[PDB]
Amino acid sequence: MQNKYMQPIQLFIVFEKLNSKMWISKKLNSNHSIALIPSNWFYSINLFLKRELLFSNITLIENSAIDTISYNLETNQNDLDKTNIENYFFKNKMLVFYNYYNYFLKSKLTLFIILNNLNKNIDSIDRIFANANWLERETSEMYGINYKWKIDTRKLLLDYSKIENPMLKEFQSEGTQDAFYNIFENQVVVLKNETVEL
Amino acid sequence: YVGYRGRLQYIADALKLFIKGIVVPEGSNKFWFVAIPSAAGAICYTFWINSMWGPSV
Amino acid sequence: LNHLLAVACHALDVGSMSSVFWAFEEREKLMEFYERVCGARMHAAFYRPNEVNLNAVSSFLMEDILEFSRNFFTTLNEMHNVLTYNKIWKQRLINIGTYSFQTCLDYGLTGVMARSCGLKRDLRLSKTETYANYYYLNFRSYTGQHGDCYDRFLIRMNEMCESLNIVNQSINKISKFNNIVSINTKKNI
Amino acid sequence: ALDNSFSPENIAQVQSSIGDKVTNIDTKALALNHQTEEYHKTSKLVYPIRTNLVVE
Amino acid sequence: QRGRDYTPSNKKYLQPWELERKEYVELSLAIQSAYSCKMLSEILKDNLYMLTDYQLSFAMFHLWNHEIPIDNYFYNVISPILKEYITRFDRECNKSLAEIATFLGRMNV
Amino acid sequence: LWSWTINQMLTPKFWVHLRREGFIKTWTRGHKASRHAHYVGGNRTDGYTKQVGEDEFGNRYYEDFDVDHKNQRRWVEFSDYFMQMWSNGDKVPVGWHGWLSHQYDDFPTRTGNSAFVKHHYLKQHTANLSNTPLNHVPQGAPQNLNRMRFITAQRDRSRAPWQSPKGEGVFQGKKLIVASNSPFIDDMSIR
Amino acid sequence: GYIQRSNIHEEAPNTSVEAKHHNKTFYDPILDIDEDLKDDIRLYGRDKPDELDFTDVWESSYQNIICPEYFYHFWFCGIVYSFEPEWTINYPFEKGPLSPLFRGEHALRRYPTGEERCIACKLCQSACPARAITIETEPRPDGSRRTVRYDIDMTKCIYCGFCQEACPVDAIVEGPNYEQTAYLHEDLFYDKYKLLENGDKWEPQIARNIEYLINQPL
Amino acid sequence: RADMAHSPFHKAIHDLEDKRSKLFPDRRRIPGRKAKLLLAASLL
Amino acid sequence: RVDYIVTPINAVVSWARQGSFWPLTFGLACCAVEMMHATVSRYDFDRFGVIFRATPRQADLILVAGTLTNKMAPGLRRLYEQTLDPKWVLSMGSCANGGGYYHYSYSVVRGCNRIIPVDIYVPGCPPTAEALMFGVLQLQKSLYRQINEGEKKYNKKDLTY
Amino acid sequence: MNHYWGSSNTIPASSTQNNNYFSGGGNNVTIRGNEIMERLPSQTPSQNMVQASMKTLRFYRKFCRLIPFILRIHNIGTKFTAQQAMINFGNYIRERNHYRDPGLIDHRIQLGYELLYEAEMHFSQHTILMQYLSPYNTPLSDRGYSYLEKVKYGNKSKFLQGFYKGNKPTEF
Ligand SMILES: CCCCCCCCCCCCCCCCCC(=O)OC[C@H](COP(=O)([O-])OCC(O)COP(=O)([O-])OC[C@@H](COC(=O)CCCCCCCCCCCCCCCCC)OC(=O)CCCCCCCCCCCCCCCCC)OC(=O)CCCCCCCCCCCCCCCCC
Ligand SMILES: CCCCCCCCCCCCCCCCCC(=O)OC[C@H](COP(=O)([O-])OCC(O)COP(=O)([O-])OC[C@@H](COC(=O)CCCCCCCCCCCCCCCCC)OC(=O)CCCCCCCCCCCCCCCCC)OC(=O)CCCCCCCCCCCCCCCCC
Ligand SMILES: CCCCCCCCCCCCCCCCCC(=O)OC[C@H](COP(=O)([O-])OCC[N+](C)(C)C)OC(=O)CCCCCCCCCCCCCCCCC
Ligand code: SF4
Ligand code: SF4
Ligand code: SF4
Repeated sequence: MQNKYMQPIQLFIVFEKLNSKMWISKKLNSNHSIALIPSNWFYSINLFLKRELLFSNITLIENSAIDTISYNLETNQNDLDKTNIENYFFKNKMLVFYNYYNYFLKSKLTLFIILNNLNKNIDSIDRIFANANWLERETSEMYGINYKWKIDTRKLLLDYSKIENPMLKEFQSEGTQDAFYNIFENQVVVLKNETVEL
Repeated sequence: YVGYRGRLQYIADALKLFIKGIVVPEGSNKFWFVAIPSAAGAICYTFWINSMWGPSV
Repeated sequence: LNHLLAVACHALDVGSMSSVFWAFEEREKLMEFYERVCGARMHAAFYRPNEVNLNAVSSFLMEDILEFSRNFFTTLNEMHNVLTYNKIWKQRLINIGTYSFQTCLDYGLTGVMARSCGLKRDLRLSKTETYANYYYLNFRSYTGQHGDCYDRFLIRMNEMCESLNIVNQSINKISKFNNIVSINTKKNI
Repeated sequence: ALDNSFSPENIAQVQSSIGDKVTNIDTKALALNHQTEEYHKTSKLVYPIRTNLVVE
Repeated sequence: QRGRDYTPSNKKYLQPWELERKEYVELSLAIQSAYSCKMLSEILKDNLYMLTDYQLSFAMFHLWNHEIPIDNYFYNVISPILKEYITRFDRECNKSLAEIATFLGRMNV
Repeated sequence: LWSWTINQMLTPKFWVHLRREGFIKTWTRGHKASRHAHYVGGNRTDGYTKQVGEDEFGNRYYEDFDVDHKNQRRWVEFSDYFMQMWSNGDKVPVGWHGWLSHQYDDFPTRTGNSAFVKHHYLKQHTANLSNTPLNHVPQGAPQNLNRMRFITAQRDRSRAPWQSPKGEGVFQGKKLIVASNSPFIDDMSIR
Repeated sequence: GYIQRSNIHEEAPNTSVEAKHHNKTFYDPILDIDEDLKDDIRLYGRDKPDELDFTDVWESSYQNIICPEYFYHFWFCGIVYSFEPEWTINYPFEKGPLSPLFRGEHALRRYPTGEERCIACKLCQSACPARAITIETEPRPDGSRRTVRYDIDMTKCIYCGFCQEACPVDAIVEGPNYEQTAYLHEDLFYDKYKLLENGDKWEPQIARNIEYLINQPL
Repeated sequence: RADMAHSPFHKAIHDLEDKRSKLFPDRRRIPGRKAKLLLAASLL
Repeated sequence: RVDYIVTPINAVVSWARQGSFWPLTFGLACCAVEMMHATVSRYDFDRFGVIFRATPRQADLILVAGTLTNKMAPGLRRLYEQTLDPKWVLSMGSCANGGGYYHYSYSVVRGCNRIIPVDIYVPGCPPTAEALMFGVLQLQKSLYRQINEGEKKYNKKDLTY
Repeated sequence: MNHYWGSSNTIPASSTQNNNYFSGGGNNVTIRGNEIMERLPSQTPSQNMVQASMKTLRFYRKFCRLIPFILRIHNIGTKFTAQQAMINFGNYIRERNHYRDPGLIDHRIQLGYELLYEAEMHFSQHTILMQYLSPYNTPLSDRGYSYLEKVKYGNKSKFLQGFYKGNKPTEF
């Protein structure tokens, strides 16, 4: 950590009604900072990021989600401290995280948003960051997040005429149906799934 | 290797092209689908008449 | 390897044919190096966390890599002669796909696509984001003032050429150039 | 089958039992190698490298 | 580092396992990259608190291997560090002592 | 035909090979190893490459250091050369496979100090036997005529059906009397 | 972890002639003519020079009136590159370079006495990333810990090598054989019979490679 | 530093005049020489 | 009898179709690169007279080289059906053979043989370039022999009936 | 309107006209439009089950208006009549009619529109997409059905029918 680093406190100085929860770790890069952002302010915060002076040169590197409902500390349970970020995973249905890179500040900024509503509603930002379109499409299809005000909600990387969210911990890697060829129908069909257990 | 040191490769490919089966798409026009290549072959094999191999050969 | 395949496929799509064979010969040599170090010419599965197969690493492998590096200039020049200055190639690529930094920024463009805009963004030469011996090697990264396919092709060629310099520096970092010199004769022992 | 730390007689007996005839089973050689640590067999490639030819 | 004390546990000389692996590796890479006595002395003085006898001997080996000329910067900055470390050496520093002495002799300082 | 071209037969190598090996062998070398016309018998013209060795299937292996490319030093000459596209790479025995692949510079030597172990349980090399009756048949597969034994054994590993009495049997009231099938001996009852 | 630096700039190497490591031929006047072309706005952007010269006219005339592509490139490639020896390897009669680390076809080895080296520890089964190995073991009548069923699904297995790496007794080895083409999908369901047969056939070369691999650490 | 001249890392520095002359061009391209030659020759 | 003429003509037809064996330009995954490596100079495919054609109508071999996904299986079936007869199918790679590394996946078909009849299988992940060359040459030999595998019986005059 | 469903996305009736010399019109409701769908914006949020129900009814109306074209292009008219397909999809919706979450309903409607567009554009296969249109308990109209089970188990409880049928292979 022998570098010059400054917290991205501009967001919370401007959005004066929000509380700040920020982290930095040596597990990340020296210039990488994590923060907690509420969903109802996520869209406005991205609006501010996309056009603030020092945050103008910001690109949305990555976006995804975590099914925190089934998250459990498998080892060193007692070592957990109240300041750790893992404390926000427990009992929360979903956690959608975005990661941006800023060139002026040579920094990486990750924002975590907790989704507790059962339908997983959150405002999309693909209208602010263009590359977020396919990222949010993938996230919605794989985890079932209901993005709102999204440019294109059509599936991306999922099969035709199928509805599912495979990346949820409830889903099984083997799937629920297999595609074979039917001679009677003289074409590919899909039927129930029987697999091999090692 | 098609013929010792590849001496009959063109013969092999011509015979294979003869052997390969053909099917006309149902939506396509059966008459024209075959008529056009026939006319093209006739024209191509008429090409050689317009060739000279000497002062008046 | 990646730049050779990308440039070869790009040339094949545009129409040039023999570039694929010329690039894939060098790809075969590099795959031979892969197989020699890990036994798989593709999908090496070599790097693993906090462990290294030191036995596989051999000096003769380094010497063969040096020979490949010396001969790679010939393949680069062969491709460069038929692609770089060709009028058809210039008319096919120049001013096609042109984009600004803002597009580079808006769509999260990175690597060659980003550097073709002049963003000057390389993660290997970053103070807080370097991950290997790169930060302590004196090599050069290239960017273009035109964000078009021609600039991207030139950047890929230059990066292929500069990988040779980086490999040479890396191999020199593990080389014993000097030797004991006799006091009486002032010659190597 | 057996390590040199074993008796030469035991080594020879095991080799004979497994029907090995392409290995040095000499009792004296085994005794000399008994409890001895040494590097693997090496050969020499002699320069210049040239192709073997049948000129006559 | 934060809340870090670099005083050797032996109370004689620092050891590689006391430092974090990242610091040791990065300082070694910097020493290897140094191509002049001036820059090598700058690096060594800047990171003296993390410097180890192994890395000092390796720096001497690098200078000898690349035939980096010995000059005023060496004799004025590097030499005191070598004197201090060699004085603090002991039986277990035989490798570092032999390496440093041999490479200094070969460089013919 | 023309296993040996005119320009190759006009060289000393062809005449020496004809004198020693014979016309049939010298002419069929090209058929056995159809490679570049100038490589028939080796790249050099003053003589033909000496035979490195021969394997159990009659194949002859050669090594020439004057080939124009590095990856052509070592080559094979197959015993079976009935037609082109006939002999395949699977015909190389285990010992010579590595030598051809350049894994090591040692080659099998018959009747001499060898670099390869010769255990008593070793089996002779076999080419690819797929598309042949002597192909790998999984136990219990439909092709395997003894699939019933394997299937019954697999079923019994988890659940062995009870062998019910068949045919006429002794009856004691409403009970069928059958001797116990347990291999174990009832020592307490016996003594 | 990180280090502290005082002089960010890496100064250029000494240019004095007397100093060692001086290269008198590093710069070539004929070649290093960059300065002439360096000041050209066309290189830096879409703009054009204030004053165009007849040199551009001559260059454009040469490029357009006399199209040099069909001659320059035709010669340089067709006529010259055709003079190089072919790079082809005659596969049926020659094989490409391999290494003792090559992972080809799986096989099961034996001790020189003929006993199986495989003890049913299932380390290979657990390490197999693709779940391609199935092992069932029962005590042998003599009492040995030996497997009763050892199957490798060659169609489901990625030839990574994890099986031989995790094997503690070098029982399962991915020998060099790669010409294992099969016409029936069932022929790729390798069983213990198939693996033991492969080991018996390929033991010489496998043992030869293992010798070098074991000796390398020494 | 290898990217700059006279670096200690460079090794091929002594008596490279002949080798460099053989390996690299000894000529410079005049901008319009080929154009003028070809056009005048074509006209005549 | 027709056999007098059929048998030599059968041999000629088999030789011609073996010499000219054009696969389809179709690659799905990393196995594609291996196919390209076989096509390129180090292991020239052209030596054995195999040249790739883009359209299925002009293809004799279907190289299933790469993983097959449920989203693609109908496409593979359509391509196979649209390829002009006679034709053969060669599966390449573990993924094409039996699902490979993704046999326990929810998207990948457990084998291209479920959608298509696979004439030959080439194990590997990826199969070596020489491995693919061996598979293709074995397929060519089998193809040449398929015309007359001794089905018809010989009568007292040695003529098949 | 710059949308796939816009009134200007119709296929022209002629090379030089739209269906007339005095008027401009085209069909885009019962067939696919002229330009492909580049973007499908998310359904505007519904704050009420009333709005959610209206969205469901409108989506079902669009599906019913499009089903004959889907059947004709996919050559599945023989398997079921247009009305039969409509009723089968109605049963599909009825099974889901218990929903009471507007956000979930909006997500479901988005998915339904996407799958409908795929069916229009032939992205899906007929055998793969007919699973939604297939009857729940009636035989397919293009096949001969077997009533052996009904004859054997006439006037018997579903439990007994399942007991006789079995639910596990008997070989192992
Ligand atoms: C007395 C006069 C007698 C005249 C007889 C004329 C008729 C027979 C001539 C045959 C010559 C070629 C050998 C054919 C038999 C091969 C057998 C074989 O390999 O079996 C395996 C063979 C398959 O294995 P393969 O390795 O793939 O076959 C190799 C190929 O044949 C490819 O390899 P290849 O070797 O077969 O092809 C060679 C050919 C390559 O040709 C080509 O590529 C052109 C092909 C053009 C298309 C032709 C289509 C023909 C279709 C025929 C269909 C069957 C007809 C059957 C009719 C039966 C009638 C009873 O060119 C040559 O090399 C010509 C050889 C003759 C040159 C003259 C020799 C002397 C020169 C020096 C003189 C001075 C010496 C001074 C010495 C002084 C010493 C002191 O299976 C068969 O049995 C099929 C055989 C098919 C043969 C095709 C022949 C094509 C060329 C025919 C014309 C050649 C010119 C004749 C001129 C005659 C002028 C009078
Ligand atoms: C019957 C059997 C036939 C067998 C045929 C077998 C096959 C033969 C293939 C032949 C192919 C052609 C040769 C290619 C050589 C390539 C060399 C190369 O890589 O450099 C390229 C070179 C330019 O590249 P570079 O020099 O590397 O550029 C870098 C420079 O630093 C850049 O410096 P820069 O840009 O400032 O100027 C450089 C310039 C040099 O510029 C100057 O120095 C010009 C200075 C003057 C400027 C204008 C001012 C006016 C000057 C005249 C003033 C006169 C009046 C003075 C009045 C004074 C009053 C006081 O360089 C040039 O010369 C470029 C001009 C390109 C000419 C194109 C030649 C086409 C040849 C086509 C041959 C077709 C053969 C067909 C088959 C046979 C017939 C059926 O271009 C050439 O020189 C092309 C070759 C020119 C001819 C030399 C050879 C002549 C003899 C050919 C014999 C062929 C064999 C058969 C003969 C018949 C036997 C019976
Ligand atoms: C004898 C010492 C001097 C030798 C000098 C070299 C001369 C070589 C001449 C060409 C080869 C001639 C036939 C070789 C023997 C073949 C025996 C046989 O069974 O044939 C089956 C072979 C079978 O074919 P094949 O064996 O060539 O190939 C089939 C096998 N595959 C598919 C693998 C390639 O028949 C033939 O040889 C092919 C037909 C040849 C027809 C032309 C014959 C020309 C004869 C010229 C003789 C010249 C002699 C020199 C002196 C002349 C003086 C005037
Ligand atoms: S090679 Fe890898 S995937 Fe295949 S059986 Fe061995 S360990 Fe399993
Ligand atoms: S092959 Fe090796 S790792 Fe696998 S069960 Fe046998 S002894 Fe254990
Ligand atoms: S078998 Fe292996 S190499 Fe081939 S496509 Fe599948 S993962 Fe890639």
